[PDB]
Amino acid sequence: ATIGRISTGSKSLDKLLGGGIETQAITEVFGEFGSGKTQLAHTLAVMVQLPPEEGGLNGSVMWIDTENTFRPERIREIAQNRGLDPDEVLKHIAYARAFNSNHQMLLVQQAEDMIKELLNTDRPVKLLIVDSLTSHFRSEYALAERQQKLAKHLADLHRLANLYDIAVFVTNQVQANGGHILAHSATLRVYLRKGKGGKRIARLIDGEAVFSITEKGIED
Repeated sequence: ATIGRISTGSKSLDKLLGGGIETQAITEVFGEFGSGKTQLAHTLAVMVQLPPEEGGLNGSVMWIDTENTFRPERIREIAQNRGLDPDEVLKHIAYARAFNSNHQMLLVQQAEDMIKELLNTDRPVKLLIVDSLTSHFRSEYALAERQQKLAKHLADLHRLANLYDIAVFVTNQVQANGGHILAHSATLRVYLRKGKGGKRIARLIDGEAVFSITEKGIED
């Protein structure tokens, strides 16, 4: 399949990303608590449902939450302000909460079943969000076992991205008092941070985009 792109909702961030986040790729966004990673996730879950002319892929969404931070009311607001029917947008986001890291792994296997079911339809899965990817692994394991467990989990996610032409979008909290970037395992690493005046700044790791969090999700 060709490489699809999902607009982030910000023209600035889209330019930095070459058009948006890619299918057949894992995009890892990392940064401090409060930097806007989950807002980017919420916005992408709407944007992917737009037609390609507006930067979407007419796609369905699967969301794996580890911290109870998915907000249907926020999806509704973004959808309404992006010109979509919010009820339809929410109907096309399959939501699951991971109880622990082992359940998180099983949820990725279950995601494959729904990806297969929708593969030949007009609303195939095009976006799999894992927010937060690392939190359970950090709480449950010391570093050595944590690295081995993370490696298999990321291998599973890569495989889904390539085999089924999906964008995998993962968030990762890293700040002075804890957290660690997923090393070299993502396809693409994006560093997000707060700037003056409520702005958010993104940079590719291994120019900078600037955007705001608004009723449209994020935008320039």
